[PDB]
Amino acid sequence: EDPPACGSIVPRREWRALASECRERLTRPVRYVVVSHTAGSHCDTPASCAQQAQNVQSYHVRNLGWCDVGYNFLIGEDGLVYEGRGWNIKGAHAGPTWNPISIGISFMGNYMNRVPPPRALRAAQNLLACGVALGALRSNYEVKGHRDVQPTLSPGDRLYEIIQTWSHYRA
Amino acid sequence: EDPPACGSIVPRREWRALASECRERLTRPVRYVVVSHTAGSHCDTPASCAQQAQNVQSYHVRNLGWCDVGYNFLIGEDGLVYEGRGWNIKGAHAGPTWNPISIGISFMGNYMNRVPPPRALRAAQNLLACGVALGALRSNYEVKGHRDVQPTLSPGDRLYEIIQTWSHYRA
Amino acid sequence: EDPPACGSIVPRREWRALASECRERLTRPVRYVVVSHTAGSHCDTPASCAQQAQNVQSYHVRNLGWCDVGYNFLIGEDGLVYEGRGWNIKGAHAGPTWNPISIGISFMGNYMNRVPPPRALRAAQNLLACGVALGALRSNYEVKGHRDVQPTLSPGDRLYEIIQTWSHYRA
Amino acid sequence: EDPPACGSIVPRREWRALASECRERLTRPVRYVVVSHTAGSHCDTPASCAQQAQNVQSYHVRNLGWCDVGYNFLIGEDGLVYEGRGWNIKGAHAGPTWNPISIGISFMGNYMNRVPPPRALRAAQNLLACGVALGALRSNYEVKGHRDVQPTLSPGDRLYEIIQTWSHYRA
Ligand SMILES: C[C@@H]1O[C@@H](O)[C@H](O)[C@H](O)[C@H]1O
Repeated sequence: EDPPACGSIVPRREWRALASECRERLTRPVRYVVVSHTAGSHCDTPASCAQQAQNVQSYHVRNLGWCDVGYNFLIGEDGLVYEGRGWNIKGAHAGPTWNPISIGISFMGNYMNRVPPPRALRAAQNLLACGVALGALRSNYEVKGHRDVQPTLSPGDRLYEIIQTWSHYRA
Repeated sequence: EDPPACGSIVPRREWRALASECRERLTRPVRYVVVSHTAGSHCDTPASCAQQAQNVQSYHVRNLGWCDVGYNFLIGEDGLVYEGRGWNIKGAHAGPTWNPISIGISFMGNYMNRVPPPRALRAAQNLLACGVALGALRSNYEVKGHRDVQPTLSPGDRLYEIIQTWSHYRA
Repeated sequence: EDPPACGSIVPRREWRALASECRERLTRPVRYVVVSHTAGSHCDTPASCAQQAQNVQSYHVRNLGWCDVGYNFLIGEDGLVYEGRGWNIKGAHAGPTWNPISIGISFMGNYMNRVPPPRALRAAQNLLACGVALGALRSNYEVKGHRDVQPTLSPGDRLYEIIQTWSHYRA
Repeated sequence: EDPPACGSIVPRREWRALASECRERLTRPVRYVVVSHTAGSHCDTPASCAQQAQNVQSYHVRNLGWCDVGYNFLIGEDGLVYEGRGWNIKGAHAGPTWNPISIGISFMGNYMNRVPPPRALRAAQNLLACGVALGALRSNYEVKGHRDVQPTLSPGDRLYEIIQTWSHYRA
């Protein structure tokens, strides 16, 4: 029974989320990770990224009339991880086959032509390491890109390239 | 006031679609139309567009393991309409809420920072008139942008702007 | 918002209900509809159902000491909707995690082994459509069984099977 | 096989109606609503009211030799609405001047010495609201009583009084 603090995660309170209204739950341990980009603009400061997180959830919540930001987590270019729906709540990020069986982490920006900075990559890698220590993810979890399970350009070409490389990436 | 009074459409046999395997049906008349873009490349001849439609199909069926190409109808900048799942089959284009109550029409190409040629826009408007003529769509149907319903950049800044002038666009 | 009135709801005064003492409001628009059964007697006439409404409220106020009938609405085999706590007041129908965030409509009877008549089902879905028309319910509202959010047989085997069938039903 | 009938209209098949052989259509949007009475027996349960709708249609078809029950809709004191000829098919309720420019709805009973229960009056207004939404009625529809248009004691003195207090009524 180990309690670690791998959570260097910015809580929703800290980026000033609107109250989530989602109630459906994931079953631990989750087996799949789906990587996305927002396709939107990036941020490289804790301050600008809290704005970017609020903007993204605002779109999902107010325009799209959803129960919260779709992702389980957002990764920023400031090297920080933004608690989305977090580990226990079913996301809305890859459609009805994958949503119940996966975590959706998404990078804030458009990686069709940029590559994300090493510290975003590190954040993401670290987040996954956390999930495993927590029991949230299977230690042998698989990683898919967003375009691999759904018809989109997301996560972007350069990022898609990078994630194809990853240890836990699969087909 | 007699039968088939609408729509010039390239059938599946004609662009060499793989066999549809979709069973689920739409209940007509249909209220909503969701406008899309493929985000991929465009095509300006019957030759290349009949070619594009297969790519798209190929991707949705082979890579994603779907029963058929996700859209009900594809528009080409050749100025023709490629038959997707068609008027009667539930499509896969807008997630679980919009799919069973709408028709997904996808303009082949990426219209973030280019426009479809007048001929493409006519194909699609004409298709819509045709859908009313056949009682496949309600007379007072509503047009939505893909992004009004899913987090995506589709149908692209340029198209999105154009479709908002449409007689049938509702927010 | 928009004045056009809705549904054929039998008002409290009409079924001779005791006064409500409930004071808590529900934030509009509401996202969830929770469907339950009364597990009490059924009725099939406006006369016998007004009666039924009364015993259920009577049993809720007099015995359980709640402020009012626990449901937001009651449905008769009558084919009519009985006004319970209404659109605006928080119910007592699915526990504290689910009360503040949903409408509870209960069918009057025991549907483990009986099916409700078309008449009842129409009234129910109609009531929901008004919710939407009035802005009490989200356009994208979600219907859940009682069974899905608490450990109970409610709303009975047969009726549960029917609501699984509805457009707005969610896992 | 989609969402049902605003106003909880009882379908033809549900009250066991002889098949219609009417063909004249009604030009939507219709402006007028003539309100009549049956001048037959009333009914106050769904069981007795389906039986009554059945009786009056049988009289109209078998005896008078009409193509269907003369009314577009019938209202029971069970407080339900019985689909007659419906929104689209010209009625036979108010003679040649008025049949092609009217929905005619009839209360089942004789309202010379009786008033209909508020549930019937509610059912009737509800049916009208659902007329506009559908687009079968001009949003600014005008209501007349049967006797304002043909020489007759229908819809009965007691009911006629009520009708006059309605907002959309024009002497
Ligand atoms: C992506 C998709 O979006 C909406 O249509 C639905 O809310 C669904 O839950 C989600 O998976």
